[PDB]
Amino acid sequence: KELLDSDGDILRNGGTYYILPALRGKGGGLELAKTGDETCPLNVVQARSETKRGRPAIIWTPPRIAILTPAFYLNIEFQTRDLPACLEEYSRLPWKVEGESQEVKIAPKEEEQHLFGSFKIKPYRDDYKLVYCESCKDLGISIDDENNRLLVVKDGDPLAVRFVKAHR
Repeated sequence: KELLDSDGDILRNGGTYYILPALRGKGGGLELAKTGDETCPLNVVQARSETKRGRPAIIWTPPRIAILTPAFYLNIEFQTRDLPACLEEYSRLPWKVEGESQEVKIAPKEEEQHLFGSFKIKPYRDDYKLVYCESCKDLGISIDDENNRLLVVKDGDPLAVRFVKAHR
């Protein structure tokens, strides 16, 4: 039980991966979406189409070690290629759970001293789940009024995922 990407390679500290659903039929990989009223796509969501792999995420922990295990506290951030205009000015797109709403959002304006990695990746059935440590709670999907598949803290109904190397 190492954390493995879909090829069977151990997840690398600082490696870049698509986060894809382990199960079929409910949507595709994780990406960004504009939700509610915001003019900028700040919510982490699951793509509605099964065909979409979404946006690669860089996953890393401050310890300067080569690989990741379920014991490490992770920063997760979206890779920044091909961004909409309102995000182009940022070089980093860190995931951060919004207290009260429990939505996973990116926080590109937050100052670095206020950003830390609170996620873990855990084995889940035959693949993986993401958890957020506030003890740890599963990340899952909550559907909003416009049918966006929001990634949110949802203890006990995790989104099953696997990690695919993002080549480029």
